[PDB]
Amino acid sequence: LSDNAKTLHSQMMSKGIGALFTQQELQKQMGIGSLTDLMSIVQELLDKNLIKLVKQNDELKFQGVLESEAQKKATMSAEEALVYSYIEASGREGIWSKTIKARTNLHQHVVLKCLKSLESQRYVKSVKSVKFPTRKIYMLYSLQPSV
Amino acid sequence: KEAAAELELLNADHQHILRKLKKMNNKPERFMVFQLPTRLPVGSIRVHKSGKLSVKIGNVVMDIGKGAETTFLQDVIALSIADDASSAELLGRVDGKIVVTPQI
Amino acid sequence: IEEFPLKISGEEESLHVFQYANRPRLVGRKPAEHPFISAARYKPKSHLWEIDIPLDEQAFYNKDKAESEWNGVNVQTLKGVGVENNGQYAAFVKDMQVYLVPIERVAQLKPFFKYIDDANVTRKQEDARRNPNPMSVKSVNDPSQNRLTGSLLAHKVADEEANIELTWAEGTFEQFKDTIVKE
Amino acid sequence: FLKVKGLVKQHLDSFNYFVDTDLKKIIKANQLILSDVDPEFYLKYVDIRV
Amino acid sequence: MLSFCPSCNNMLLITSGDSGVYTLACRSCPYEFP
Ligand SMILES: [Zn+2]
Repeated sequence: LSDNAKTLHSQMMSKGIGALFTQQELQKQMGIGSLTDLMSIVQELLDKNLIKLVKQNDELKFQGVLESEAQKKATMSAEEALVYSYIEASGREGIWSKTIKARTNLHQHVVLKCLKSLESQRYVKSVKSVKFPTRKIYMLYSLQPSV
Repeated sequence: KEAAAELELLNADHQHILRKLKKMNNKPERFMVFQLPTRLPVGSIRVHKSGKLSVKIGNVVMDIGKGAETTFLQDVIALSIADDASSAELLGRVDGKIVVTPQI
Repeated sequence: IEEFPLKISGEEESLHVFQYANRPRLVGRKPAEHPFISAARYKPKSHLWEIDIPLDEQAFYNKDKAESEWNGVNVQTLKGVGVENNGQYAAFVKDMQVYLVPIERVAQLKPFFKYIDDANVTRKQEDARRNPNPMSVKSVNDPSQNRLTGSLLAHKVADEEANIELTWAEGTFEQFKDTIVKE
Repeated sequence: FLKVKGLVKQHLDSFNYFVDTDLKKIIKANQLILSDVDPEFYLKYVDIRV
Repeated sequence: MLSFCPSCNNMLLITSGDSGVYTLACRSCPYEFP
């Protein structure tokens, strides 16, 4: 059960983060268990919020992340983790506070109170753009201002 | 007037439905569907004086009217399913359809 | 004078009735036959009935158009939606007896064109192959926004459910005498 | 006829059906005012009287 | 014009046949008739 999960995320740690993983290679990588039990521990590992659901175009795809930043976001309550997930999904170009309000249904106070708490925890910085100025674009501390 | 055209046709309906009731006494895997009035406030199809049918399906509740009335140029077949399994058998085709209506 | 007692011995068997809208009952005053079902097909929770039928060969068939266009031969399915109602018992008639059993649904059989529905699936597939030109995070139910339900939600649930290929038989004396022995 | 059932039947018997029954079919279709911030708050209208 | 295609009752259609023949045959059904 849990020991096979220790073997599962070792395969997620085996490769450098790129060259994203999927099941048809992972079933050939790990086929000691049948798929009736392979899926159950991954859904349990979705409940252990370490595996995520990435999308390569039009079809089914997985990606496993580092644990050291997984406990980082598990410090937050589920609403602060909800805004944090979109703001790293942009990553390379940033997100606008109107777009981060539309995709979540959180209204104007509950999103503006959310990231204000998130900025004190050193998890969002605020840059101004030049392709469209006078617009608040947020990023992580990765410091990727391609604009 | 035109209500006298109705009762004579209902006489001509009983004489056509006692025929089809009696030719099918030979139980030749023959089926027929007829509707019973639900919402009850068992009995006996029975012949009155000079060509008249009625059923009394309650303890007392009489239902005088019956009528062998519809026209269908269709094929209609009865099948029994059971528990969504190997349970597909065509019982038979349907010859006729009558109805039961209570008198008021 | 005479009287024919009926009693109601039918349970445990949810028997259905179909209605062929295609084949007539009688042909020139002569009663017709029912065509022979190859296999049946039933969808629970949506009550469909994809009855398969064979249509006759080359003489009235024109396979040279049937083969080159959709590549699906000798199978004509016809969809029936199971519709329920009260009343309408099914009666088989003994000598001076008539024995009833309740009918659970009545489905109406319309010709479901399957192959030319699916002929546009490969045509839709080949659209984006000649024109190939190119991220699932949770949100919150808002009490000032609505979601699809009712009629169109029932079509989202009726396309994806378990197929069942029915073993079609023609027996029914087991169903007969089991009813006879019960009062 | 006009003793039990007068000449202003059509005006009196309409408003009297609005007050008695046709108010309770309104608040039963606009009950449960809610907020999205602080989701453990709810106010519901149970019944209405004039 | 009473152009019922049996087993579907749909339609008939005069189609351009072989050697220019005026055959009648409908779409959405494998059927033909002289
Ligand atoms: Zn046709």
